[PDB]
Amino acid sequence: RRRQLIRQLLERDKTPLAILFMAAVVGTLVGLAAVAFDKGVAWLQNQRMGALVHTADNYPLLLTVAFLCSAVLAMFGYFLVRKYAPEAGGSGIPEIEGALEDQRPVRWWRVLPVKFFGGLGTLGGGMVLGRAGPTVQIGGNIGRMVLDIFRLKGDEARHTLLATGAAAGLAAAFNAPLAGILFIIEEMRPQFRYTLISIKAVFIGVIMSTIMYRIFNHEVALIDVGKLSDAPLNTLWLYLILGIIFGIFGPIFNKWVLGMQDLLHRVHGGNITKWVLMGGAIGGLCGLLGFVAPATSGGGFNLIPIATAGNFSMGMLVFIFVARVITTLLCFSSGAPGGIFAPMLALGTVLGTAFGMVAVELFPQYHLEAGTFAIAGMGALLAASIRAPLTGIILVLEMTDNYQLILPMIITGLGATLLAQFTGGKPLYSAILARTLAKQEAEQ
Amino acid sequence: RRQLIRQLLERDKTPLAILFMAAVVGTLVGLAAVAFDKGVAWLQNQRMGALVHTADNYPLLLTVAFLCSAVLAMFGYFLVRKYAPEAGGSGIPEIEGALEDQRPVRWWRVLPVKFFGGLGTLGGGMVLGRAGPTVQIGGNIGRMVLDIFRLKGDEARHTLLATGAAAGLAAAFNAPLAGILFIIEEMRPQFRYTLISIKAVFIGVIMSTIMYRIFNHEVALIDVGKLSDAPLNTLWLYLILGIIFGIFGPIFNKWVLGMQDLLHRVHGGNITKWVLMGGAIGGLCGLLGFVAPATSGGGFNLIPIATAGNFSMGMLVFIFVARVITTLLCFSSGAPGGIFAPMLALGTVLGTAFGMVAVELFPQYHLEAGTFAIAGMGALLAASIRAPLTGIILVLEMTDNYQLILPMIITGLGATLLAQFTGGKPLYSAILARTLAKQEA
Amino acid sequence: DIVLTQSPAIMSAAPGDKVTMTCSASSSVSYIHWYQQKSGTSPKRWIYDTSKLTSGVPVRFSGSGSGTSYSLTINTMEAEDAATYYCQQWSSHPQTFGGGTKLEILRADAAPTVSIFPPSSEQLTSGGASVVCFLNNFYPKDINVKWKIDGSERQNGVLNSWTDQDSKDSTYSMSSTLTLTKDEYERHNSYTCEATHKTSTSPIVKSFNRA
Amino acid sequence: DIVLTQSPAIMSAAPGDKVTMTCSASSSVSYIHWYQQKSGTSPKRWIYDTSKLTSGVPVRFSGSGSGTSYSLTINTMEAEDAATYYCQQWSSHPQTFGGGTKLEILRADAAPTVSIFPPSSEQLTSGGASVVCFLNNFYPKDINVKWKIDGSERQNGVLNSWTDQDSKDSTYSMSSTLTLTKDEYERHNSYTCEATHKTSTSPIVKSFNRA
Amino acid sequence: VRLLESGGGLVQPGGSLKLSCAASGFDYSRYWMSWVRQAPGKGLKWIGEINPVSSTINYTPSLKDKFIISRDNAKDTLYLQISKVRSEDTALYYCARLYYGYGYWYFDVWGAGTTVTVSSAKTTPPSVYPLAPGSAAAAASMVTLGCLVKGYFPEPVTVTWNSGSLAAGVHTFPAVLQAALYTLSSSVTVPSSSWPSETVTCNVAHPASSTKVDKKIVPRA
Amino acid sequence: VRLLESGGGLVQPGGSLKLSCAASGFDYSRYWMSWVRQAPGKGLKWIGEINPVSSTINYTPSLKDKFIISRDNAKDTLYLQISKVRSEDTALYYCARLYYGYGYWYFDVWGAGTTVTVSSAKTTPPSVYPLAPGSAAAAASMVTLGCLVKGYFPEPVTVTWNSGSLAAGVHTFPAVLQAALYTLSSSVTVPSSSWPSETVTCNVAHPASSTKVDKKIVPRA
Repeated sequence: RRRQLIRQLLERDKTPLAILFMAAVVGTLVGLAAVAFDKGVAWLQNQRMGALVHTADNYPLLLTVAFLCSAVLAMFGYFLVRKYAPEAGGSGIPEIEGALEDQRPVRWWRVLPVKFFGGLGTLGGGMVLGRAGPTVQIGGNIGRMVLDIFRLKGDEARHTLLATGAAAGLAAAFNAPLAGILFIIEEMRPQFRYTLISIKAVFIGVIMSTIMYRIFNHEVALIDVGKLSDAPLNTLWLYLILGIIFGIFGPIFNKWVLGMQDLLHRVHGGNITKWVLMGGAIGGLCGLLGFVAPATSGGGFNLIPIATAGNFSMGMLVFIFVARVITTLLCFSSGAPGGIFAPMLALGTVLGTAFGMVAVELFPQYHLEAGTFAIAGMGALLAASIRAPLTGIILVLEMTDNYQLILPMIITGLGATLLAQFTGGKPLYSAILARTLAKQEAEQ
Repeated sequence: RRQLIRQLLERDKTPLAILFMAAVVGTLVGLAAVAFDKGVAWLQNQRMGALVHTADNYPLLLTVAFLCSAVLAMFGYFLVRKYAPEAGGSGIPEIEGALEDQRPVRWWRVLPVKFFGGLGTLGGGMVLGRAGPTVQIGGNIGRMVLDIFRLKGDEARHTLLATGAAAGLAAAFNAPLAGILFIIEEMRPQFRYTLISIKAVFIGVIMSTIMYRIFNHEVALIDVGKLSDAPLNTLWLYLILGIIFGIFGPIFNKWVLGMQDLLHRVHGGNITKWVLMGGAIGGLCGLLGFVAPATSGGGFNLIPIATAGNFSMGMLVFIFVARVITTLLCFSSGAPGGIFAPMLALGTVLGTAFGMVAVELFPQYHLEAGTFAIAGMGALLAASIRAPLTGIILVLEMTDNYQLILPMIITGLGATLLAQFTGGKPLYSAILARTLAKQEA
Repeated sequence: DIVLTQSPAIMSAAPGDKVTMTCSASSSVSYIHWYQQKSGTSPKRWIYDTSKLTSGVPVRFSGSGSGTSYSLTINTMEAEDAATYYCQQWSSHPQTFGGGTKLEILRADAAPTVSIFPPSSEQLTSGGASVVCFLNNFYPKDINVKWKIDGSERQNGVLNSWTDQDSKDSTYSMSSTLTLTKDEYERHNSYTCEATHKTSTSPIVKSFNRA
Repeated sequence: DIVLTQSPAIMSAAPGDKVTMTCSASSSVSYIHWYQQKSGTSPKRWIYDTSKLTSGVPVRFSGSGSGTSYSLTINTMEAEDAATYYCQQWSSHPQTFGGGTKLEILRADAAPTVSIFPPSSEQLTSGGASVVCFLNNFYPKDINVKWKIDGSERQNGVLNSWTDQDSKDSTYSMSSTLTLTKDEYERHNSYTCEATHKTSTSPIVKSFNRA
Repeated sequence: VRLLESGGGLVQPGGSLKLSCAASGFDYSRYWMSWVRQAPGKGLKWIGEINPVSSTINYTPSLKDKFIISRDNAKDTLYLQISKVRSEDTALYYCARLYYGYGYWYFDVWGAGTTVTVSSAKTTPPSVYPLAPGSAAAAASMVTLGCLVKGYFPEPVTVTWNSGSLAAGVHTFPAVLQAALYTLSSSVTVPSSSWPSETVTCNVAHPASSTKVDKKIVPRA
Repeated sequence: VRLLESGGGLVQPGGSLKLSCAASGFDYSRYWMSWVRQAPGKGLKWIGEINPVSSTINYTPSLKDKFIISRDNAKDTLYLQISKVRSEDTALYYCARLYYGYGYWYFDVWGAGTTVTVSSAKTTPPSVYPLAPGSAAAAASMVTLGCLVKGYFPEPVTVTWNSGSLAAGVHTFPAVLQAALYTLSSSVTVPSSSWPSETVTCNVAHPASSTKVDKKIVPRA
């Protein structure tokens, strides 16, 4: 068989020029779109504000206009999904993860509009959902869409354009090219069998996707925490322990995200109305909290920098943590079109900080600075739950730019994935495509 | 399908034992990775303490230089040829191939021969990196623990062996991320699913890295401070630099292989005429390492110096040409030493050169050569060895200028592209091919 | 070194008016900028990269163009947008600035508020005789002043300076100042200033006397 | 908070000689440090984390220990190791410090080079009248002066100050100044100074006469 | 975030002067500094830049060492050395902090500026005389004070009232040359209920002569 | 990396002085700074430490505002505010940069130090007196000199011979405080060939009283 290898080696990394020029166009597109979704969600969350500022004086009128303005968006959200593509609901990656293994479909003619405008309304309303997966999925579909258009054959031009697309997606969502490429080659890919995916294409994809972003959002970052302090060697063990904490909690959260999916399902029994209704219900509760207590609502970013700086009293943190687990569980387990990736970055950040503070003074000799453990634990949930430490770390890194902390970030992240496996956790994203890919049969 | 649901729900469950091993392996590849680093130092140093001791007399100096070097080189090639002709060359291909069960992992042999061998080939100061040399000491250390505690399965095998190669490249550049990425992008079986435990590889790298840090904290390998940023209307200049590397990447790939043939004659496999031509080149290194330091040695020393723009354009061109040659000589001559690092040094020099031309051909971009240096520092690792993703994440960890990440990719990928588009090949695979093919024909 | 040339070196417009000005290059420049220099204040980056407003720059603004001809627009100009606009490019080298465009506002009439001041004691103790006369916040700018030392229309020793249109209100100002040999003043006893401006047929006049 | 107790309070050794001193912890400690403090000079960090030599510390230097007892050691102690070492910890907050250990040089038994001076005129011209008697260079440090104003031992008015081991000859020194008054002085002629040391089986007198 | 330049003043034809530009409000290092000038009545003309480390100092098509830009990140100060001065080299010297959008650079934040007068004239501090009303209390609610500044060189002088605290309703007129010296005055409408019930000082400044003349407006006896 | 500290002095018991540390040679941020103090020939004690973002300050166990440590990362200076100054506070205050290897922090680089003298005694200039051989001496090849500095307060004075050039064979004695007043002497030995040959001048100094005196030793009558 080695008589085969020698042949392959000498042939390695020769991807069809055409598959390439396409990863490039796909990228450019997933980019332009990735931006438009970003800009849109903004415009909305803003109007909603421009409307509270316009009812300033009257309070319960305010709280009402808040709730409704939100609820109305949420409804228009769930709806579009349920009435035109029940897949756009949930994160948005599993249906791509599975679409990679040819175990799910890529109906772009549908899911494009429904995931965009859908989430563009679910997020625009300000629910605890990220543009995370939502952009990934808009991604893949855009790839398949160009695939079909210029009609390209082969499993290579299929898996490729579809996988580069998902990546170019996660890239423009966090302006983190490396983390995108790494998400594919670590999570998205077929996690149980060699695949014909062109990594050189994926790159060109991410590259274009990222240029586009940069072209529209330069002069500012998503997260900015400035160069935090360094992390002494006799300090690393505290990151193993924080890594442990996430590892045990990672699975638990994984249950709640699935369970709540069942439980909440009753409350509408698949009925488009009682659903879209319970939709506007949660949606509204978001507008309301997004005002009465902003931390508990919205994506999560806003408060990231604020928590890393140590501006939230310990207590305040605990509240925000608990209040978030809940609101994130609600919005996501309730099949609303929106990611849970970002909200997890926000969750870890808060837990990490908390840990920080306890350490920051339980060991005055270490000269600790909570903010480090925040950066450490910011992709820790993305580790213990979704189980892709390598992508978590390289994501955090690109966003928080504190490479000095890289060692503690890993010892935490890995320390997590470890305790997670050691306690039965599972790739939250796979634990979804399972249930899904199952029920399709189960429904037989 | 129905199988899938089963697999998914079972994902990422690597045998606790395979893990606790990746951890010990790592600790070991670490301790060793360091000792090799410390050793090569001690030597390059004595050699100096000996020139300082013959200060006055010049041709006596130049001689003591050449010989002290040549003697090490000889003791180098020898050990290899007389006890493990595989320690010669980089050291990765025999691990790359060892991963596909197309080559062997004789650790009881290659450990001492690669260590002390290179610890003498590098200690003498030849244009060779501790790059692959450490990777290979790595893998072998994994297989060694594998055998010792005797673990079965293809997973317990491929894993400890692959984590080991990674923990290796990690302690060689103190770059954990780049190590993990080297495996999952270059080392791992390129054309067929494999049973490699990435969670293990990590634990491996982690331990390997702690060890390093425990012995080399308070200083970096490369330090270039926060360079300037890179404007969008500036990115195209990185595509063009990426093109330049892409065309040259294959060419260099030929020379590294060809020179391997050519130089082979000059000893015809004969342990003596080889070990002799060995001390020949080795000596030429001590000599140049003194008369013109840039042209010799690993390459690091001059990296920072070239990024700062301290070498006149001309001076760069010289150092480039002089380096292609000396790197080709030492590596194509089957001496036990990597060519990974020497390529980092090469790109850095080419990138800078490009820089300077740009730095003034476009006074309106407010350029700063040093950026293109960081950009092109892992550009050869891209156009030649073809692993842009590991190159980039390596440079990043070493030069810590994430701001430049976009230009670094547009260059790197821009290279791999022009390289493929011109027939280049994974220099490391283009070796295991030759190896594997000849080995039978 | 490109040479940028701006549309009207000076132009006038009534607020609410949509106002556009041009900046052209001898060669082809791209992504240019515009600075706003209000009177007696350093320029301020107003628009950059062809058409991007700096931060805090009224949306009523909006630059444009491409290649050799470019423009700055004020869909519905305002009284506060009165300044001189310099475009600049750095897509070539060295960078180059436009000659500017002075935007002037046209508004309702406004009569002067004349004032007269006695050649201060302190200035006297030195031999100077300064009869100051301030005629503020007026418009149009066209105005004529008259000096009278005891009924007689004096001419020499008289100097007057106009401030530039005001940033907020759009009115101009002036100060006529006649200076004598000290005793040149302390010899006659009555001073008058006669301002004559459109807003009135019959001159406004201020006066004071040595006593 | 831990109490570092440096074992030898003082000690002496000759150039080319192995020396060891200690640091006893009131509780557990880890990776202590040692600082060298050269008489009249700001503390220099030597060993750190129980052993590591700081970039410059002479190689003859090392030392270490652990658990609850560390130590400093010099293999062949040269001259340039004249000073005091303070073992500090910070493994447990708040960081504390040892009372230090004084590394004094052991050398040849030099005898006191006594020099007595008569009250400067100036001083005497303002009631002042002190009589400085120097006892420069000697070993060990056990020197004892004494004043006699005409065969009469005089202990009041006396002031003694000893210097630190001489960084160039490792010998000591001490100056006793005897202060009186003009009136009190102008009424006594013999003013002797007597040094009593090891080096001499009997008094190293010295004296002047007001005559 | 502010650039405050100084130095530039009066230099006789052919001689040379140094200009500074104290920076404050930002990381002066990391930023490329630049210079620009406005030769009276004419347009803006770039004079050269300088990168953070000083490893680059491009200039405008000038002369040998006409200009000599240089920084001192330690002091957070930019410099400019003009030598062999001539009438063409007489204007307001702006100090700027450079930046970019997509990539095409611009002058992000300009300082106030400094005026360099090339001329064999002489430095004369300004003379300030209060200008209160001529006892004609027929004063409407509002009443215009305003002091006069005459006999100074070179330009410019700066005038404020009550330290600019009294900002609204103030007019300072452009100076005019006086066959050797410059002159100008300022006026200040105000509520009669505020004067003389409160102080009224015109604060005159002449950077050239490093002179400061604060004249409290005295209602004539 | 150099650490300069100022502010040490004489204070009334009860008073309250402020010491400063001027840091030259390193990115002042990223660092921690702390004050350690050493009483008059006694052990070193840790006053306190303060990080970069000035968000963490710790002090050895002592009454609330017994100490106020602060840092201006805009002048790279470290300050120490001591209140209700007692007698214990009479010590030598050192500032140092904190750094480590493993994570068991050490006082990296120290600084010269500044003395805080806490007393109700009043500042007093020194009377410098010349110590020259006399009436019954016997000029042996080597000759011993020196001058006396009595009656001063506080510390310190600084004696040097021939303005420094004669820094060998010189013996300066630590001052003794008798009856709330200091006195010190310093002898120097030189070849009884170069004196009275050359001029052996002793340069005493007391910043306190602004007293500079270079007493020139000369042969007794």
